[PDB]
Amino acid sequence: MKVIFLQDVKGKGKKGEVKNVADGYAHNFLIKKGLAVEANASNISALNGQKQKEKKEAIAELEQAKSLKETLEKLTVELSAKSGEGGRLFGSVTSKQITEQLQKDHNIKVDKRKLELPDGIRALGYTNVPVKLHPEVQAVLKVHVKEEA
Amino acid sequence: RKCVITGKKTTAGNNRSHAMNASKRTWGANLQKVRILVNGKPKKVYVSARALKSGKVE
RNA sequence: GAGCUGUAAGCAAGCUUUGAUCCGGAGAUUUCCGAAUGGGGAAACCCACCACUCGUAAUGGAGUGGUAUCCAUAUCUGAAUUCAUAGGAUAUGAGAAGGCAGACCCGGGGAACUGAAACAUCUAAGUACCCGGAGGAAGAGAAAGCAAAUGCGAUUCCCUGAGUAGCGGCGAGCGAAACGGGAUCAGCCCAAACCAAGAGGCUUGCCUCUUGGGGUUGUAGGACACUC
RNA sequence: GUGGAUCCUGAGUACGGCGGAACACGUGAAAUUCCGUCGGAAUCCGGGAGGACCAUCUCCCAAGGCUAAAUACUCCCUAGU
RNA sequence: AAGCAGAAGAUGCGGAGCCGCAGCGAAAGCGAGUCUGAAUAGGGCGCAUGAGUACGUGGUCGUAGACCCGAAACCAGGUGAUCUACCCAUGUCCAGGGUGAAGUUCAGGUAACACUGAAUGGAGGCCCGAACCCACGCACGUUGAAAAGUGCGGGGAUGAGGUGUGGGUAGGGGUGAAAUGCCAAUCGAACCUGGAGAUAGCUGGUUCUCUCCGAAAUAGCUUUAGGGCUAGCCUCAAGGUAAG
RNA sequence: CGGGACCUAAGCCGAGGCCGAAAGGCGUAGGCGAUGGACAACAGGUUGAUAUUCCUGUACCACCUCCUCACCAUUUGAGCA
RNA sequence: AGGCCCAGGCGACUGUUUAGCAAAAACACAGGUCUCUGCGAAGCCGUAAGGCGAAGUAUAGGGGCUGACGCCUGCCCGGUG
RNA sequence: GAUAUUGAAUGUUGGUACAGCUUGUACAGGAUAGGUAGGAGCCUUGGAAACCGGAGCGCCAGCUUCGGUGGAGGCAUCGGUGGGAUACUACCCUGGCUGUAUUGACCUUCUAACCCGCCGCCCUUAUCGGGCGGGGAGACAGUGUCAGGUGGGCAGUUUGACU
RNA sequence: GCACAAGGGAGCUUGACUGCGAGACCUACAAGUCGAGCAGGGACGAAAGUCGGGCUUAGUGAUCCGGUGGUUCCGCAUGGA
Repeated sequence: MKVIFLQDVKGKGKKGEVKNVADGYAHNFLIKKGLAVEANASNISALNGQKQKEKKEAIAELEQAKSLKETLEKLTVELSAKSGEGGRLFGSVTSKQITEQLQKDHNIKVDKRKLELPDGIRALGYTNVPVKLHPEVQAVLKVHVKEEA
Repeated sequence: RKCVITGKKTTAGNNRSHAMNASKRTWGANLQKVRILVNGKPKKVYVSARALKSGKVE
C-alpha cells in the first residue's frame, strides 16, 4: 500500500512523499498510469539514492556559492572611474551593469541580474558598495571603487 | 474454478445445524476474474483474494 | 537322432541319417478394425490430398510412403495500432493417449440397509460405489520428536501394552499411544547469508541470472578472521 | 579446529476469530493436524512442544526437498504339498 | 508371545508380557487390616477358614451372515422413448354422394345508401358413408386361434386428422387434452449389477438309537401384550448333612 | 434402377473456447446426417434359378485426345470464370 | 345402404382419457376474469456455462380460477394469505 | 446484513491533545456560598460606572473576565450576612467551542477496478470469446465466507398400550 | 385404633438432630418399612424417663447432564490453575 509518490497529486502529495495509501486508490488508480511506485518496494532504495544525491549536490552548490561570495571579496580595488566631473558629478552612468563591467577587467564574468542595491547608486566616486546577490541562499561582501573618468 | 497461482479450489464439508444434523455442502474459495500477467504475456484469469493480498502484478 | 505331413480315422499325394518332425534363444512377414491418428462412419467399411513408381494416345486404375489433436524446442511472420503481443506458418521430438491383475497403495467424491430392540446425535463407515494418479511394491521418514531419567535418538511392520486410559442421546457402541521385546537399518542435498566474475537498468549495486567456493546446524550452526 | 564485532539461518508463513474435517476424542477442559474466509507475528536478548491456560524447567528448530530393507498383494510363470 | 534356528513339523532359544500369592477406599493413602465416622464405638468389605496357573476335550455365552430358507423395501453406479406419452424435421393417405356460407354479376330499388329476387359462387374442427383409425353394446372364447381376440352391430372419416422415415426428453427423473395415465406384456415411482447372505420380536423346516429324571402356560416390569429379563417350576454336579 | 464420390432440415459431433470436485456439460469455425432437393435407357428376347444389369436395335450423360476439319489471337490479349 | 316421436337431468358443441374392467356428468375448448412481468421481462431446466420464453416486447408472454350463448354474479377485510 | 474483491471527493459528523470554564445560586438572599494546602490576606500612575450593554450562565438575580461620550479602583462569615467566603499550587471542567488526525450515512464524479445478451475495427470466409476503441452503468451488482428470516418446493422420521 | 388419651387447654422448647444400627418384615430386581441399643450434643421436666416430625396407612419418580455450598481428594514435566 505504501508507494512512492513520484509526482504531485493534490491530497496525494508531492514527488518524494511515498506513503502507505489504501489499495485500489493505488494499484487500481494512482499506480496505474499515474505517478507511483510503492515505497515498500525495493525501488525505495533507488529513491533514497537519487534523492540524497540531488540534495547533497544542491546544498553543496549553495555552500560553494557562499564560498565564492567570499571568493570574490579579496578582489583588487575596482578601479572603474565613472567619468567623475565637476566634483561629485559623474558623467559615467552608474547602475548594476556598470558595476559588473568595472568587474570583467581581468577575465572572470558574472551576470548583471545579481546586484543588491535598492536605491540606484548616487553617481559619486566614493566607496561604491556592491553587495553581490548571486542567490538568496548566499549574498556577498563587496564595495567597488568608483573613480573620476 | 481453480486459482492459477495457488491450488485453491472448491472443497467439501458438512453443514451441521442445531441438533447436529449432518448435511453435505461445499466450500468455495474467493476467486476473482482479473487482468494480470501469467508469462510476460498479459491475460485475464482467475485469482484468489488471498493471493492478490501479497502484491501481485496487474 | 527316426517316423511324419495335428486335432482325426485319406491312397489321388509328398519330406526325411546330405538330418526331418519336435524343443529352446534371437530375428523377418504380421491383412482389416480397435487409443485408431488423412477425412467420414452404423467395428470388421467408404472417399481423399501430397511425393514417388506401375500403367493409357490421354482420361479413368493400381503400388509404396506421408498427411489427427495437444504439448516441448527452434525458425519465419507478427493484425488491429503495423513500437509489440496475441494469432498465423514451417521444421525437429522411442512425448501423451489407451489398456491392464475383479489384487495391493495414495488421494478427490461418498450412501442407505442395519444396530440403537422406535428415531434424528451416533452406527453401519470414511465401508460399498464413482473419479484421478504411479508403483512393483506404494505411503512414511531422520526430530520445532518420545519422555521426566546418572534419558532415548529416522521411518516402517510383528507381540505386548488393553478391551486399559479415554470418547459416547455416559445409550448402542467406538477405542489409542509411549515405555518393553523383535525383523530391518542410510543418511543426505538445498534457500539464506558473503567471494568471484559476467550479467544495465544506472537512481554506481537495490535486482539480475549461471556457475562455483557457501552451507545445511540447537548444552546452536554457518557466513566472517585464524587450519588441508 | 580456535575466536564470536557484524550478518544469515525457510512471511501473507506460524498463529488467532469465524465455519468445517482428521486425530480413539461427538465442542467438551479440548491439547494436536488440515481445510475455506478474514485478520495477522518474532529473527537467536529469537522461536515451537511437554493435552485449556500462565510461570520455572526439560526437549527441539517448523514454515524446502530426496532417501533402499523390514511391510502389502497374485492376472502370471517354474517346482511342489 | 512376537521373533530367530529348525523336513510348511517337533524341539531349542526367546522373561518383553499376562494371571495369582492382600485387601480397603472415589482418592491421597494405609495394610491383615482398611473405609465410614469426633470414636481406641458400631457397621461394610476378603480377615482368620493358603491354590492358581499353562494346555486339551466338552457345555454355554460375546463379535463375526452365526441355524437354515423367505420379504415388501432402501441406497450407489449404469441400460433403455424399436412399445407407449409428448415434441422437432421431412414425406404420404382420405372411394362416393349431400347441404349450401361469404363474396361477385344481373334486375328492381334509393338522390345516394339500406334493401328485395334470381344466377354464380364454393366455406365449414358441416352431413351420410367405404379404405384407414377408434373401441360403445351383445355373444363366443377364458389349461383360448389370441398372455386382451373373433363374429354381428357401433363412432370419427378435410381434420385438435391417420400414418411412414430420421431424431430429442431417463427415473430424489421424463411425458401427460390429467386416469396415478405411460416410460419395452413390470410403475403410488422402470430395468440390470453391487452394499447383500439387508433386517424379519413373523411362517416353515432342522436328518441314527436306547436309558435316568422330567416341567410350565404363573408373579413382577416392559411403546408391553403371540416378544423379552428376573423370580417360581425341571435337570446335572459338589457340599450341609438329617435340617424336610 | 437405389445409395456412395452432389446438397442441405431436425438432431449429433466439435479444433480454439465458456463453465465444472474429477469424470465431464455447453458450444463458435467446421463437419456428419434422407424420411427432402439435383441427377443421363427402353422395349423385345432368353434358362431351372438373374434381369431397365445378360443378348438384340436404337439412345443419352460426364470426362479424355495418338486424331480430323470451321473459326479467334497469341497483350491496343482470343478464350476461361 | 336412418327406426321414429314426446319429455327431463348433465355437459354448449367437434375432440381427449384410465394400452389390458370404468369413454362419462371426467379432461380440453373458444369465451370471461384475477394476478405477475419494462425486456440480461417474469416463469422454467441447469450448479454453471448455456438456453426455452423469443430472433417475441404489455393488443405480448407466465401463472391461478370458471368454462359457448342470454340475464346476472349480493354482504363481510374480524381471521389467514 | 457484515466482510473481500473495493475508492476518490465535499459537505453532515465519536475521539487526542493544544487556548481557555465561573456568581462556580440552602427555603433565606450584599453578586448566584462545589476544591477553607496563606481563612486576617494586598495592590505598585495605565481610564470606573461606561445612549446601552456581554460568545455566555436563572419560570428577565446579575456576574469578573470586554464592547461605537470609560486616566486610581477596590466582598472576604465581624454597621443589617452564616458552615471552610475557596485572597498570589494549578483544581476535576460547575462541562461549553472554536482551529487539528481518525469513524456513518446523503451526495457526484471518474479513472480505476467489477459488469455490459450495446456499437466500430481486427483476430476471422465465425451472432462463440478476445484485443483495442467508444459508449452505458458503477464501488453498486455478481461472486467467496459468516449471520438472520422465510421455506412440505424437497428429505429422514414419529404419531403409545389396554380393548 | 384412641376417653389410663392418640380428643381438648396452658408454659417451655425446636429430637421436624448428627454419626449409626444388633435384628426383622416385605421382596424377581430396583426399592419400601420397623427397629431396640451405642456415641456427640441438646429440648423437656425434680426425677423417673420421653423426644431421630403429625394418631397409623397416601401427599410423589430412576439414571445422565447441569447449577449452587463444603472439601484434611486428584489434578498429565514441576508450582498453580
